[PDB]
Amino acid sequence: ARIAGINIPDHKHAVIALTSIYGVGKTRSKAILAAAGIAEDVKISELSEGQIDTLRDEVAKFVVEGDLRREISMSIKRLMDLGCYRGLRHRRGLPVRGQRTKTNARTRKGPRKP
Amino acid sequence: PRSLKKGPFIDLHLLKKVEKAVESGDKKPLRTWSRRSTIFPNMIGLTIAVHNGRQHVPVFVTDEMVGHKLGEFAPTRTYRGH
Amino acid sequence: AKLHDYYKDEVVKKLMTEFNYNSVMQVPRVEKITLNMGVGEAIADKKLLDNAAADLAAISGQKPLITKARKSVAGFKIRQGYPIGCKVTLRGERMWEFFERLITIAVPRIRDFRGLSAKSFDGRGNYSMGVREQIIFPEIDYDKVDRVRGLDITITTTAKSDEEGRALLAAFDFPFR
Amino acid sequence: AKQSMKAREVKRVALADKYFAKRAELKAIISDVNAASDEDRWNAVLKLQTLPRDSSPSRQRNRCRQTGRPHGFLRKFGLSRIKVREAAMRGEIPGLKKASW
Amino acid sequence: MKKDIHPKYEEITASCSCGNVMKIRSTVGHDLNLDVCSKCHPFFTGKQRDVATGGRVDRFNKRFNI
RNA sequence: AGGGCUACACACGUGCUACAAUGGCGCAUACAAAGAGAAGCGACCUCGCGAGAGCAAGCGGACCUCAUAAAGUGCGUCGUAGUCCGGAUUGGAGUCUGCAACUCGACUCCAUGAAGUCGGAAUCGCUAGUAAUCGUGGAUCAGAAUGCCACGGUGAAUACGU
Ligand SMILES: [Mg+2]
Ligand SMILES: [Mg+2]
Ligand SMILES: [Mg+2]
Ligand SMILES: [Mg+2]
Ligand SMILES: [Mg+2]
Ligand SMILES: [Mg+2]
Ligand SMILES: [Mg+2]
Ligand SMILES: [Mg+2]
Ligand SMILES: [Mg+2]
Ligand SMILES: [Mg+2]
Ligand SMILES: [Zn+2]
Repeated sequence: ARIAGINIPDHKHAVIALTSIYGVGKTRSKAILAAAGIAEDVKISELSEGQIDTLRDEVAKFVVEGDLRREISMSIKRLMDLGCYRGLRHRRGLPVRGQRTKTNARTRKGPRKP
Repeated sequence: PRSLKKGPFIDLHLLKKVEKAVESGDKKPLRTWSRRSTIFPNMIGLTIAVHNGRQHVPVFVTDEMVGHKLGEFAPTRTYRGH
Repeated sequence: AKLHDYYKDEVVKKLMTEFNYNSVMQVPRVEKITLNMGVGEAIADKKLLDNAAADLAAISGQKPLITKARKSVAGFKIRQGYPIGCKVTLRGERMWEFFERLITIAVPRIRDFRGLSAKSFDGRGNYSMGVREQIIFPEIDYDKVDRVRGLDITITTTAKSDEEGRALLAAFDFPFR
Repeated sequence: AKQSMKAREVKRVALADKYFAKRAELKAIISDVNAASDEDRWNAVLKLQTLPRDSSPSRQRNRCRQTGRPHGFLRKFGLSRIKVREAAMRGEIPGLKKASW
Repeated sequence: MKKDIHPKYEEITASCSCGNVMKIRSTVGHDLNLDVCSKCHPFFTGKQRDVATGGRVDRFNKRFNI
């Protein structure tokens, strides 16, 4: 339970545990476990060292937590330093893809100020 | 976005202006209205003035602005605050 | 060491020819590179000074000295002797190593890089730059950095004049827009 | 509708019909993979641009044939909602009765 | 120099996209795989005489129709 | 021609989605009604994880297509946790319509995985195939619905009384 540099949980099935990797959801998790050949309903606790090692290799073949953070943050910074419309929206902390901001922009603006 | 089978989009007048500028032009910013035209690597190093509704904002092309149309870098709604 | 040897042979001989000197030691040698970060927000975020010191340690393999306020300034709300910055001085092999690292790795990574400002001499042949983004330096992790803060660098040189300093740096293959 | 919306739509219809079967073949050229995409498709895109915009059927608003109202149109009667109701209750629309089920 | 206050300043190999590989004593913790270096930068050798392996080709040249 | 009606320190109305286990997910299996179609619906076959793409018949329609109904039933799992609840935001990669999808379309894949733990003053609908929920169709429509108008599936509780 030390895949990709995190401490993926015990007592959870393989899919649910590998969901905890920042960059692996349900689909990528099941793809990794299928490539590794293990049944999907078995806990991480009862996975042997070699099986965990091939899981680590496949996760490394995919993108990992800190790496994914690095590219997503550089893409955001790329938008900002281009100063496109999306760069302006990211800088301002307003919705970027064209939602209404007269109302319903709270998840992007934070709670109401006054 | 625009599909791959159709290729990117660019206004033909913009193509002619950019081609003329790169082959025999270092004079003046290219006054363009096509906010819908994708940026190609031909217009690198140009300083084109793109319309945003009332005036032409200058935008200087850089190595990374690739899959962006000219309107991405021209604001249309001035807003200071409240 | 590599660019040190390149200096000692090629730059020494070509500058000798360029300046028509009588002695070898008359060629501009280099004393040091001083890297400063005038943090100036430690008052708000005291831990920002620690972050900057660790950051400078990452660029150059030296624990920085905490530069303290020379005297109290009411305009900037600083007192006398308050730790308002960090510095590292590199001279010798570590100087040369940071020098190759900078010139060959960090400089081309500058965002929209159009060369360096070709007029940044004090007046007797010592050069200086200010880099806006620390991220240009490969030693940065970009994940354990709270703020994208810049720094400034000063190559202090034995050059007799601005032209001698510029010639030395050009022999060292600087951009010089 | 000012007579000018009406004239505009009339010329849009005329221009779209007079360029029809050219825009269609250009769309086919852009769509079909079997046709060369290097230069032929590119020139097709450029020509499709150089064709006047009003020739596109997408610029049809389907105004009312009588009052040129843009909103409330119905294709079956070719009339706005209110003119449909007026003509219906007068009896000029065949087979139309106030439904109730 | 002083002991047990400086960071680790081990040797690393820095390889970039153009095939330039250089050995440098630095403080990173592992080998470096960068992209742009002295030789493979436009301004260094020819402002309009360089080729890239990034945005000008990757996102575009695999998709363009010209 | 472009921009704006899509601007956002804020308030309000009307809705959709949730806060979960009467449920989330995977597999198998059932049962509708009512509509629309020719510069349109578009089988089958092949391809793509998918949006969808190529070829391509039938149909002016009790004949062909849209069109795999969904809730449900059984099988397993999840185990009361902000979780396999939530899918809001955000990056990358795309499909289609259209001259063009950046301002400013909808969907598809991956990843990101917010508030929300049943909601104060107050306040709305409904007396039965009604409320509640489940899905399907239509007009508008090149593309663009949680809206509007229709259609069926399950299917209540209560009405002492003024
Ligand atoms: Mg994950
Ligand atoms: Mg609005
Ligand atoms: Mg229309
Ligand atoms: Mg009219
Ligand atoms: Mg107009
Ligand atoms: Mg939902
Ligand atoms: Mg019929
Ligand atoms: Mg949460
Ligand atoms: Mg979560
Ligand atoms: Mg009643
Ligand atoms: Zn290189």
